Amino acid sequence: HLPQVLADAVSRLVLGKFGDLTDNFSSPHARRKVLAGVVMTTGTDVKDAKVISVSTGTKCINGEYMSDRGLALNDCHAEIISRRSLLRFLYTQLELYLNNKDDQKRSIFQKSERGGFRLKENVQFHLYISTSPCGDARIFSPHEPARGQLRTKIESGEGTIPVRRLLTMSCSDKIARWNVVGIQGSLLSIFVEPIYFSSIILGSLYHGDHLSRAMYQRISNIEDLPPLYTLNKPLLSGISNAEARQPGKAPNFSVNWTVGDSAIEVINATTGKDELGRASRLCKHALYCRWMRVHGKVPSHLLRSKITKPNVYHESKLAAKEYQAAKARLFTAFIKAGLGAWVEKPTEQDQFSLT
Amino acid sequence: LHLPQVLADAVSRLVLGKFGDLTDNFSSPHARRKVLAGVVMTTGTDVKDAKVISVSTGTKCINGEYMSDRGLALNDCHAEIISRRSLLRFLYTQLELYLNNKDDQKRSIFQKSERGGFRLKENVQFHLYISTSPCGDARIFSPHEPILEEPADRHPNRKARGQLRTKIESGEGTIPVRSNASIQTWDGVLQGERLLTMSCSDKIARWNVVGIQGSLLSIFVEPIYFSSIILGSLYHGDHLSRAMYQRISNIEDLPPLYTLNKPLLSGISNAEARQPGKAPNFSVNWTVGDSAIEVINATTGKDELGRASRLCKHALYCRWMRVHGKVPSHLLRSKITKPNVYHESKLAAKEYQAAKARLFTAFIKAGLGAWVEKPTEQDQFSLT
RNA sequence: GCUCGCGAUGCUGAGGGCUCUG
RNA sequence: CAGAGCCCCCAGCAUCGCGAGC
Ligand SMILES: O=P(O)(O)O[C@H]1[C@H](OP(=O)(O)O)[C@H](OP(=O)(O)O)[C@H](OP(=O)(O)O)[C@@H](OP(=O)(O)O)[C@H]1OP(=O)(O)O
Ligand SMILES: O=P(O)(O)O[C@H]1[C@H](OP(=O)(O)O)[C@H](OP(=O)(O)O)[C@H](OP(=O)(O)O)[C@@H](OP(=O)(O)O)[C@H]1OP(=O)(O)O
Ligand SMILES: [Zn+2]
Ligand SMILES: [Zn+2]
Repeated sequence: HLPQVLADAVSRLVLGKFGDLTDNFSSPHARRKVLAGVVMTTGTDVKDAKVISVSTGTKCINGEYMSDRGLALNDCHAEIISRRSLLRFLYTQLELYLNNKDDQKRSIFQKSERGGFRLKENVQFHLYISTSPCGDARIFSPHEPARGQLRTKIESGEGTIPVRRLLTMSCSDKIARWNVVGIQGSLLSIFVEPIYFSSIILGSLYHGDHLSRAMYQRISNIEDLPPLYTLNKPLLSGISNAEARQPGKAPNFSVNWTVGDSAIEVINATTGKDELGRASRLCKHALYCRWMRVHGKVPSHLLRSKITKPNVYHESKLAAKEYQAAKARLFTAFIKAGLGAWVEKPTEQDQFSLT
Repeated sequence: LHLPQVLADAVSRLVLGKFGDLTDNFSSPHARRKVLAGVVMTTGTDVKDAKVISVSTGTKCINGEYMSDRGLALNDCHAEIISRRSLLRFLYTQLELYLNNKDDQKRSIFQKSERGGFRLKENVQFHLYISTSPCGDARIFSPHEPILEEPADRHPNRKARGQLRTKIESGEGTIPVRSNASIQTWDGVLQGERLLTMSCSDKIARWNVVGIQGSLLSIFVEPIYFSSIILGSLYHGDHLSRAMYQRISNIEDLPPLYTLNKPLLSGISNAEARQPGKAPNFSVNWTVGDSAIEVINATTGKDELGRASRLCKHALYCRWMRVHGKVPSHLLRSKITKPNVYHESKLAAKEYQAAKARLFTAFIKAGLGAWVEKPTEQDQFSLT
């Protein structure tokens, strides 16, 4: 209960954890334009909240530097990187369940009636972003009392343009996408049921009408979702002491951290790789490694989708047929509302193996 | 009035004088300025025939946060920019005047044109005053009073010469356009990308091609040009001639009536003095017929109380719609139909849009950069 | 004459603090 | 709430020198 107290706690917890990871904000990698994070709650408590993930970044990869081997991060906007960090947590929580019977009590996952795994009662995830996400949620005049267009991130800069190959969808559109197909992605949907954010908390440029349109209301025309998939309508809130616009140059790097990690990981938004040119623990390849390790531990009869001898990344995603159908329904709802066609990257980029 | 320097001195004197009348002989708190500008209309040979159309002050552009998706905010409060917008109100009033009755046709500056719609009566000219050199190419390389002992520009073949330049939010310095960076966005500017505004040197060059009336008025009237640009200080003839026209002498394939205008360029006999103190945050505007100046917070693009200027895009669109309803179809210079959306209505000025296109290509072909526009969302509004 | 890098001295819209004032 | 005076601080130009390329 009390939306504004939750909002404040989530905002305070994520900022607090960012401090600890940056020598109380004094490290050069505390330099950020947008801060994001995910907080998990367990029961209608107060302070039984855990920061799951902490991220920064405002920039995307140049085309020259795109990987056809899953070694490069395509999108380093804080909120996108915070989701990917949550995927690392969810793989860890599946290994916790699977590695020892006595650890099943400590995992957020339990066996589901319907097959594979689902969350335990009252396990919720909350998204913090220090500003409203790029795209439709940020197309207004904050000093003033055709909308819902899908938008793409512009090659160089930090903002978006409407649509009608090398192009990334806005954060406003990706969170709307997460409010249909879940936050967990295609590959995790093979082990676990759809997972939604209960709350989206903004640290600035909060606006109830614009954010609700961006996040779900523009696609309430959505049709015939498979079972467990809903149009999720999370709690939307700003925070009590909002953050001021700081006009200037925006940093070139993106920070990420997941609960359990000893240190932040610093990526170059331009290359999608860390400062020494190695692959992130968040890239397609690294998440596919986590997924493959869990696929090795889960008996065939316990999968929510059939998939034996997984090799190519793209094939393994196509096996999540509930998810691919809810994605189709999503792509249709935007078209029929007159809001544009989702830009998908050419699926040679996902044609790689762990060979 | 026929001698370049007398006209130049009269234009300066009239704008100073009018600004004085409006600020209780410079006593009032809104007399405080760093840069003054104005438009004077001559309707013939004698000083009697000189009328001040507009007066403005200001040195500042809007803060990114305060951009209005309804066109209720002034984006650029550089004096010379505000003085042109004040002229636009005069031109709308003068069109409504012609249309009012047959008596009034005689007292309008406009007559029906042989080629459709309206044009100026013979010998109606406009003259722009700025108390200093316009920011960008006319100013950046020598923003100080000229000195006899200083021998003009020693390095006129430098790449930096003639370049399109932007004012940059929170940054001093008028900065070239670069090819690596691209398109400004609404969402980018709100979260803190610095808002870029094209320099006044670049905007007056534009006016010497597409005219001063803008896209909307071009649907009713033929292109209007400044006959003179007069600087009350920091006059440097070689930088100003380059900035105002000579750098895009390469421009081609202009629509009919559009041309590369080469206005008289001049300083004055007794240069204006450096205005003392900190640059005020407000911009003043006045058009002939107004009872008083309007004061705008240039940081917000609105007045002290948050109300829109008589000069904001919404007020100009409102003026255009009112005239649009009194001009019969057969007097339109353009028959192209567009939705009553600010952006869309400007696209009915097909010839103006083609002249803008030629302008942009000429800056690019000359190696002087690509023009930087506001985010496309700015002008996506309607009346109410 | 231009371009690039280095050095030097200068030039030209923000943020912060102190003081006074309305 | 606003304004001013003073200090502090934050991407282009000028001038001169050094090196190189054209
Ligand atoms: O975190 P993101 O940057 O938003 O990454 C997503 C994510 O890809 P990965 O999990 O492999 O990195 C989507 O994967 P799933 O929803 O299938 O789990 C995928 O979408 P599809 O593979 O379903 O097509 C793709 O998006 P897209 O192909 O639509 O461009 C991509 O987004 P980016 O390409 O923008 O990184
Ligand atoms: O130079 P300003 O007086 O500030 O105004 C101009 C003017 O816009 P408005 O009359 O609506 O304010 C131009 O419009 P036109 O009259 O030439 O049609 C427009 O250019 P576009 O029409 O191409 O939209 C735009 O310039 P831009 O979009 O290049 O930024 C803008 O300049 P500002 O944005 O700086 O105010
Ligand atoms: Zn984003
Ligand atoms: Zn200017």
